[PDB]
Amino acid sequence: WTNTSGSCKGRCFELQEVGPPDCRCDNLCKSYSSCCHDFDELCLKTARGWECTKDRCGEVRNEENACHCSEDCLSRGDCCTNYQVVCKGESHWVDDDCEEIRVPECPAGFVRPPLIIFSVDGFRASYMKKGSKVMPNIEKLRSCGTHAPYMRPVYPTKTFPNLYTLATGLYPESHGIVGNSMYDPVFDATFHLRGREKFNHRWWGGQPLWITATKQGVRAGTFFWSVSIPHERRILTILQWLSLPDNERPSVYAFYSEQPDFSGHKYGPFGPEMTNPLREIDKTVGQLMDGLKQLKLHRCVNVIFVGDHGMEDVTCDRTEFLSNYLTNVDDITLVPGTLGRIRPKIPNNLKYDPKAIIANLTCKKPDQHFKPYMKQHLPKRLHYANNRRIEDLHLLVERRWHVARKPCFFQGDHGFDNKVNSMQTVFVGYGPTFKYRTKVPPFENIELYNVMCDLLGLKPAPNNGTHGSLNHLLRTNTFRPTLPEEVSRPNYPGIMYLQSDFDLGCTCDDLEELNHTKGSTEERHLLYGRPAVLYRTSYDILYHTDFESGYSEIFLMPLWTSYTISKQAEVSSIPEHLTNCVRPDVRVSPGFSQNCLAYKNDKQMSYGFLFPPYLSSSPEAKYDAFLVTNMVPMYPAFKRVWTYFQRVLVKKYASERNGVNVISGPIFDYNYNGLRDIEDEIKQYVEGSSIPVPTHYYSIITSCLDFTQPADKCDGPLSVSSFILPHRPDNDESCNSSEDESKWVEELMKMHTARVRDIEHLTGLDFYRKTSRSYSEILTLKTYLHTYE
Ligand SMILES: *[C@@H]1O[C@H](CO)[C@@H](O[C@@H]2O[C@H](CO)[C@@H](O[C@@H]3O[C@H](CO[C@H]4O[C@H](CO)[C@@H](O)[C@H](O[C@H]5O[C@H](CO)[C@@H](O)[C@H](O)[C@@H]5O[C@H]5O[C@H](CO)[C@@H](O)[C@H](O)[C@@H]5O)[C@@H]4O)[C@@H](O)[C@H](O[C@H]4O[C@H](CO)[C@@H](O)[C@H](O)[C@@H]4O)[C@@H]3O)[C@H](O)[C@H]2NC(C)=O)[C@H](O)[C@H]1NC(C)=O
Ligand SMILES: O=C1N=C(N2CCN(Cc3cccc(B(O)O)c3)CC2)S/C1=C\c1ccc(Cl)c(Cl)c1
Ligand SMILES: *[C@@H]1O[C@H](CO)[C@@H](O[C@@H]2O[C@H](CO)[C@@H](O)[C@H](O)[C@H]2NC(C)=O)[C@H](O)[C@H]1NC(C)=O
Ligand SMILES: *[C@@H]1O[C@H](CO)[C@@H](O[C@@H]2O[C@H](CO)[C@@H](O)[C@H](O)[C@H]2NC(C)=O)[C@H](O)[C@H]1NC(C)=O
Ligand SMILES: [Ca+2]
Ligand SMILES: [K+]
Ligand code: NA
Ligand SMILES: [Zn+2]
Ligand SMILES: [Zn+2]
Repeated sequence: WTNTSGSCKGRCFELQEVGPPDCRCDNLCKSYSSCCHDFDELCLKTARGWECTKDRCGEVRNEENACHCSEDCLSRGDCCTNYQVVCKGESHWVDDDCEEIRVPECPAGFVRPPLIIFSVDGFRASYMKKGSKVMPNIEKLRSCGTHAPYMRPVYPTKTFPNLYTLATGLYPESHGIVGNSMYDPVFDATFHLRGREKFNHRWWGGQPLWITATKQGVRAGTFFWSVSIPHERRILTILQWLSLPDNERPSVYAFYSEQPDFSGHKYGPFGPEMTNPLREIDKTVGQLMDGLKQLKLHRCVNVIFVGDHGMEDVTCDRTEFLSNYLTNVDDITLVPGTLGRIRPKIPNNLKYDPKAIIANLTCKKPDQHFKPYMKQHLPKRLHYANNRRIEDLHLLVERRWHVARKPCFFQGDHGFDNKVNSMQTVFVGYGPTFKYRTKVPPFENIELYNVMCDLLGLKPAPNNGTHGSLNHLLRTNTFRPTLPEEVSRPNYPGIMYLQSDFDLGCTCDDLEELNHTKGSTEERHLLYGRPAVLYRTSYDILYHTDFESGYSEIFLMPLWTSYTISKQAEVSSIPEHLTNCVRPDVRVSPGFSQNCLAYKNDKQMSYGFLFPPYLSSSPEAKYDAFLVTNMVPMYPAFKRVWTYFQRVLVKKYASERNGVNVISGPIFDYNYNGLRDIEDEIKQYVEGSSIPVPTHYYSIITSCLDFTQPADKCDGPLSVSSFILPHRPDNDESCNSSEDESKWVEELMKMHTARVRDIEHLTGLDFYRKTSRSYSEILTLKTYLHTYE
C-alpha cells in the first residue's frame, strides 16, 4: 500500500530506491499510481511551455514555470534548453560546424563520458534518407558521428522483444520476452504489454544494462518513463540529473519516444503525414543537444540514437483468415497480425491436433501470404525456438500482410521476419568514444549491449553478441578479443588398414602401387587454417587432391569438409559405373566408419557426399569423392536440394565471385537450442546402425572482397555467405517443389541464410583462425548475414 499524503518537495525525479508504504517521486511512480499527491503539481510543471522567449530573459525566478530563463538557472541546471540562444546570443548546436572530438571534453568532476541512449519507437532505417530537410539535428548526429545504414532487430520485430534485447544483448528466446503478448504454460499466466502482470519480475531474464551498471558501481538514470510524462520533461530531467553533485550524478541515461511508431501505424511508412512526427523527434534531439551545449557537455557525452524496429505498409485489405483453411477456429487461440502463434484455446486441450492443423495450412492457396512452421523448423538465424513461451506452431507472415483467426484504422505495422528491409531500424553513435564521420556496415542489435558496456567501462554479462565484432565503431575503449583455445587436437592417420579388413557392404568398380600426404592440399583447399574443435572429441585430418576434411571418429562423418573451386573450374557428371560407388577409407578403422548396408536397409534414408563428385579435378581424383569418409546421411527430399547446390550453385558462385572456398558439414541440434548437441541429445540414427542423423547441413562460402583477385590469392578483406539448411524428409516448406529445382531451391536457401557465428554455436568449431586480418575484423566477418534483400 502507498501512503499518498506524503510530499514530493525536493524529491522530484529522485533517484531514490523507495517502496511501500512510502510515497514515490520517480519517473515510474505514475505507472504504479504510487506518486505522492503533489507529484503532478511539483514535478510535472507545464507553465509557459518549454522555450525561453525574449521577454522572459532575466526574469525573476518563478518556481511555477516548467523551465526557467532567470539569471540563476544555469547553475541550478533548469534553464529551458534554448535559454542561452534566446538570452545570451548563442547558436543552436545544430547550426555549429562539426568538429572532431578526439578526447572527452568534460567538466572537472566528470571521470568518464556519460552515455545517453536516445531510443525511438518504429524508426524505420530508410527514414534517415529524409535528411536535414526534415531532421537537421539527427542528420548532424548521423554525418558527424558514426553511423550504420541500418541496424537489424530481432524477431519478432516488435517493441518489447527488441527493447529488452537492446538492454541485455540476448535473443528473446533467452531473455524470455518472446513477444509483446505471451502465455507461459508453467505460470499458466498471460503477459500483456499494458496490464498488471508485466511488472512481475518473473517474466524478465538475463541482466539488463542498468543492472549490469549498478552491480559494478556505475549509477544509472531510470531508463523507463511513465507514459504521461512529456518528452520535453524527460529531456529536462536528464539534463538536471547531469547537473547533480559529483557523488550523485548518474553515468548512463535513457530517453524514449513512442514516435514515430504511432504515426507510422496510422499513416504508413511512406505517408505524407510522417513528416510531422519526424520533425517533432528532431526537435527533441535539438533540445537535448542545445541543453548539453549550455551545460558544456556536448563534447563530453556519448549519444546513441537507436530504434527498436521499422514499419511496413500493412492494411485491412491484406488479411489472411485461418477460418478459410481450418474448420473450428474457435477452439484455438492465435497471437495474430504480422506473425502467428497458435495454441488450443483451452490449455493442454487433449483434442488439439497440431499436425492436422499444419496440414490444412500448408500450400493451400497459390498466393498464400503466410507459411506454417513447427518452431524447430524455423530458419536458425531467427533463434526463435528454445523457450516454453513460444508455441510449437508458428506462422511466418509475408511482408505487408496480416493473419487473423476469422472475420480501416491503420496503414502500417511491423513484426515480420527480421531480414525484411522495412523492418530494419536506425543506429547512430556520436561522441568522444565514437569515430568521427564514419560509416560502418549494418549490424544486429544483439551486439549493442557489449558496446554500451565498453563505453561505460563495464564487464558484460553472458550474452549473444560477439564481443569485438563492433570494435570498428570506436575511437578507444575497444575490447581486445582473444582466440578461443583448441580443445581437441587432430590426428593425421596414414595407411593403417587393408581393404580386406573392411566389411561394410560397400561396393565400387575401381595400378596397385598407384593406389594422400599434406603436400600443397592445405594451402589450396584450406585457406584460413583448420577450424579449431572447441570440445572434447576424436577426429582425423584427411587430405585429398580436391578437398580436406576433419573426420570424426565419434560421429562417423566429417565435422567439416573444405575445398576451393576456381572461377574456371569444370563441372562433370558421375560416370554410370560409379552411380552407386562407395569406397572404404584405409586411413580409418572399419570400426570408425559408416557402412552401406544400413542405407540399403533404411527405406527412407539415402546418402550424399560433402565434397561433390561433380567438381572433381580429374577422373582419377573423382574416386576420392566416393570415400566412405565423405559420405553423409540424407533424405531423398534433401538430396534434391543438396545435389542442386553441389552440381549447379557452387560453380555459379565460383564464376560470380572469382573462385570460392567452401566449408560444408553436418549440424546436430535436436533440442533446438542453437547449440551443438552432445552425444546424448541426438535422437535419430540410420536404421539399425549408430550413424547419427544431422538436423541441418551447413555451408560457408568465402571469397576475396576484392573480386578482381581469385579466392585463393586474396590479399585483403574477405567476403562470406553461409547457410544452415534444414535436413527434412519432405519439401513441404517449398510450395513449388514439384517443379524443377531451378524453380525453388535458391528460394529455400535464401530463407535459411546464416552467420558463420551461428554455425560456430551449432558445431563447436572456430573458423578463420589463420588469416592476414585482425581478429576484430574477422569477428565482424563472422557476424555478417547475407540477406538477399
Ligand atoms: C545466448 O547467450 C545466452 C547467455 O550466455 C545463452 O544462454 C545460456 O545458455 C547456457 C548453456 O545452455 C545456460 O547454462 C545453463 O545454466 C543453467 C542455470 O541457469 C540459471 O542461472 C543463470 C545465471 O543466473 C540464468 O541466466 C538462467 O536464466 C534462464 O532461466 C530462467 C528461469 O526462469 C529464465 O528466466 C531466463 O530467461 C533464462 O532462460 C533461458 O535459458 C534457459 C536454460 O537455462 C531456457 O530454459 C529458457 O528457455 C531460456 O532460453 C537460469 O536461471 C544450468 O542449470 C545449466 O547447467 C547445465 O550444465 C551443467 C554443466 O556444468 C550441468 O551440471 C547441469 O546439469 C546442466 O546440464 C547450464 O549451465 C544458461 O542458463 C543460459 N543463460 C541464459 C540467460 O539464457 C545462449 O545459449 C546463447 N544462445 C546461442 C544460440 O548462442
Ligand atoms: O520510457 C519507456 N517507455 C516504454 N514503453 C512505453 C510505451 N510503449 C509503447 C508500445 C506499446 C505496445 C507495443 C509497442 B510496438 O511498437 O511493438 C509500443 C512501449 C514501452 S520503454 C521506455 C524506456 C526504455 C526501455 C528499454 C530501453 Cl533499451 C530503452 Cl533505451 C528505453
Ligand atoms: C501517511 O503520511 C503522512 C505524512 O507523512 C503521515 O502523517 C504524519 O503522521 C505523523 C505520525 O502520526 C504525525 O506526527 C505528523 O503530524 C503527520 N504529518 C503530516 C504532515 O500529516 C501519516 O502518519 C502517514 N500514515 C501512515 C504512516 O500510515
Ligand atoms: C482441413 O480441411 C478440410 C477441408 O478441406 C476440412 O474437412 C471438412 O471437415 C468437416 C467437418 O470435419 C466436414 O463436414 C467437411 O465435409 C470437410 N470437408 C472436406 C472437403 O473434407 C477439415 O475439417 C480441416 N481440418 C481442420 C483441422 O481444420
Ligand atoms: Ca542443441
Ligand atoms: K535407402
Ligand atoms: Na513441397
Ligand atoms: Zn516498437
Ligand atoms: Zn508499433
